[PDB]
Amino acid sequence: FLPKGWEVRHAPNGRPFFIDHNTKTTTWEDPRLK
Amino acid sequence: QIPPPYVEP
Repeated sequence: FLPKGWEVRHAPNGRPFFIDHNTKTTTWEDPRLK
Repeated sequence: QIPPPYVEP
């Protein structure tokens, strides 16, 4: 359900940080919510 | 607030 190279991983703090595995970019916000 | 990158492709 994600864009190519996008991750939804939950850090040990219990938060899902969405990684862009293409351009090495990271964001807490979700492209799916848009 | 910085989110950790990816290690695994």
